Amino acid sequence: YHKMYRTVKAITGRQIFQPLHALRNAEKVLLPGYHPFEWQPPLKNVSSRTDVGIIDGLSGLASSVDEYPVDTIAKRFRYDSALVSALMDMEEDILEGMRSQDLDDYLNGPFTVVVKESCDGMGDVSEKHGSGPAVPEKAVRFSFTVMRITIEHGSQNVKVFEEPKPNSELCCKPLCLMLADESDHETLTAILSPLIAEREAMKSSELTLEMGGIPRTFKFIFRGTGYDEKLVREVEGLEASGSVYICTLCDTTRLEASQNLVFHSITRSHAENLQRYEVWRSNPYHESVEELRDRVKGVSAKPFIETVPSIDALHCDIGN
Amino acid sequence: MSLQMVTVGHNIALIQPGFSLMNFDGQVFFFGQKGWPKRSCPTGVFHFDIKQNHLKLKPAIFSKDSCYLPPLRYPATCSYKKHQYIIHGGKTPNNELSDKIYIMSVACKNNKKVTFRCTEKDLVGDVPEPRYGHSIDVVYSRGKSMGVLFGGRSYMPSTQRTTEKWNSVADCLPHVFLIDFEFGCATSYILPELQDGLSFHVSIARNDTVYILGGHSLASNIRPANLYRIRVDLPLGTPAVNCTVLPGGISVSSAILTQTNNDEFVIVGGYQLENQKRMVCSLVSLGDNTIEISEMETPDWTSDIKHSKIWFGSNMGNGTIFLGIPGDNKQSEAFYFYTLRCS
Amino acid sequence: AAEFYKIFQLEIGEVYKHPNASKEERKRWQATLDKHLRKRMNLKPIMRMNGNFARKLMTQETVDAVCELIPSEERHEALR
Ligand SMILES: [Ca+2]
Ligand SMILES: [Zn+2]
Repeated sequence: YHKMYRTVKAITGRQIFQPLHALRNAEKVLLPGYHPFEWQPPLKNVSSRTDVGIIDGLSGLASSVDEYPVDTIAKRFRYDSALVSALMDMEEDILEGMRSQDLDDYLNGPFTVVVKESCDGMGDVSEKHGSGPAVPEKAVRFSFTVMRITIEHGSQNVKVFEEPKPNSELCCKPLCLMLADESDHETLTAILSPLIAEREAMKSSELTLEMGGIPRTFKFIFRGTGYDEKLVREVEGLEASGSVYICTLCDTTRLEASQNLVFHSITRSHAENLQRYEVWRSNPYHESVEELRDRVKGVSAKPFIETVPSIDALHCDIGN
Repeated sequence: MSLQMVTVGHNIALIQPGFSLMNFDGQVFFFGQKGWPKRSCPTGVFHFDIKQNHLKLKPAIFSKDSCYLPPLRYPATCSYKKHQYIIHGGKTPNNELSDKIYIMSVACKNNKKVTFRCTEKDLVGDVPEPRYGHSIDVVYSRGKSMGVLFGGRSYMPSTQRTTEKWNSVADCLPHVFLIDFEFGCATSYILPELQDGLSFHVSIARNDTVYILGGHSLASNIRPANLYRIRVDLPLGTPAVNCTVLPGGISVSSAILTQTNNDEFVIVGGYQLENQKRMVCSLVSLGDNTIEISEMETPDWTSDIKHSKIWFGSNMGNGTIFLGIPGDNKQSEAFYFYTLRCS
Repeated sequence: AAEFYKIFQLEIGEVYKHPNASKEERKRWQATLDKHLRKRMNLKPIMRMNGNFARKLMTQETVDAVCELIPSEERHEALR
């Protein structure tokens, strides 16, 4: 861009393109940590500062010689700041959507925003030379997408903004990038737990933002659909590879899955996974390993992400 | 001072820094794996057997009434007197701390197979906060056996935690706790002779005293060359705890304890500074009321040990110490494991 | 540069005094050389060597870092 700007200026005489420092100054309007926002009620264990930007993804993890060795690099945004920036980037879009439905403009009803959470690891990313720990040649990305924004009008609920192309690269807004391995569980939990804490805090609060000259309040609902089967199993419970238990939505075993396969019902959740893990760890009924596994229905770990029990269409097509 | 290289089977990706090795009736077992339990070993314990310098990990089944406990990544080791084994707290693989207590025991043993019995107990009274890196040990005073606890490292309290510093740790309170295993009780005791915290230290048992020496204090980022001797008696009323500062202590943190002979323990490994490693060995000769730390000849290390940054290990019990060196990048098999013999 | 890398691998073990060696010993030599190279000169271990690796390995700091792992001094001066 600098070469283009320099040559265009040199030839035409005028200044058609803007300089790099001007672009950098205009950049800060869109990046997280520029707009003032207030939470009501205040988020639990989340600071109220409105100037937080690119913070280390390690979340102040210990890196001394006497404790668990860390060999990852991670940079991430605060969830609330990222969502504030995402909402303000589509400020004119939200105004246009509210206008097109024959509603008001300065209406300050509580917006019900649904956000899809997507996380997928990668492979074959080359490690650089240079200062840093022995960071493995794998990367894991965490990103969020904004599907629908609704405001409460009258008695029913009216829609404002729907993503036209949800599966595009122009709406998968990044949230946390760590260059680690998804096979490892300790580092994954260590880097990803603060984001889950922020999400849980935001699940029970409201955000006030000066939206186009009139203050409006937001409420958020989250859905973690953008995971593949291996990550779902490695996060919210059931053992990896291929077990006797297969589906992530029901307690159906492989044999009766092959037998009936037409009559079922979705049963699994996250609270049920936590209760089943507690049952597995305590063994109140004094059962052996096999009958305890049959009682616990396959979960043998502590889940830490509330993943919506859904199916991923892309990997479904690939496997099928 | 024998240094023998040991090979490992198809479970090398299952040992991580911070494990713990327990010795039951001359048999050494394993605990504290990497990752959650798999379908191959739903329990988490293993048959840590070395024959001809080859390591094989066979699963070991728990009892019917035992509790299937998560892998603690940094527990506290205790050896009660019927021969049991006690672990307290630590990090789960999801990186949350636990304030719970577990006691190891053998429910039944048959030919070439062993079944464990892990029990669940709840502490009432002055319950210690969840932590890791601490040390626990038991004393036998006036015919009464009762365990003592010391502070370590823990996360910031639930009032000053922020997500930006979610994983920042702070040393626990200097308080010294007394644990009554047979009843599940604990009464806090604050002693003016202990003002600063202490983490990753070694605990040595005796008839009525515990010798805590070395360790790392995070507040001042220093490793004191101190040595505290805590003498506890068991009268009819409340217990009396006395801490006395002794001269001649060494400055080592995250060291390894071994019991070679009666009234004779050896210290090897650890870190002196953040970028420095403990290249020497200390032989602690206990007595009735006397402690004399002397420097014995340095065992013949290899280049890989002398040039590495990290080592970790636990106690075999039978005069052997199992320490490992990080092999190489994941890209031999990411870990090199050695064994060490002390007479 | 590849030939010098092999020279360093055989020198960090003093093969001039041990004419016979097994595969495991050479693998250990590879691992320790890669580890020290990373530690000191900040070079990652790679399977197909580039030209940047050649230019960085062809420095005096390279023989310094390799030689402090060699117990003898005659090998030190020879490599230097
Ligand atoms: Ca993928
Ligand atoms: Zn199903």
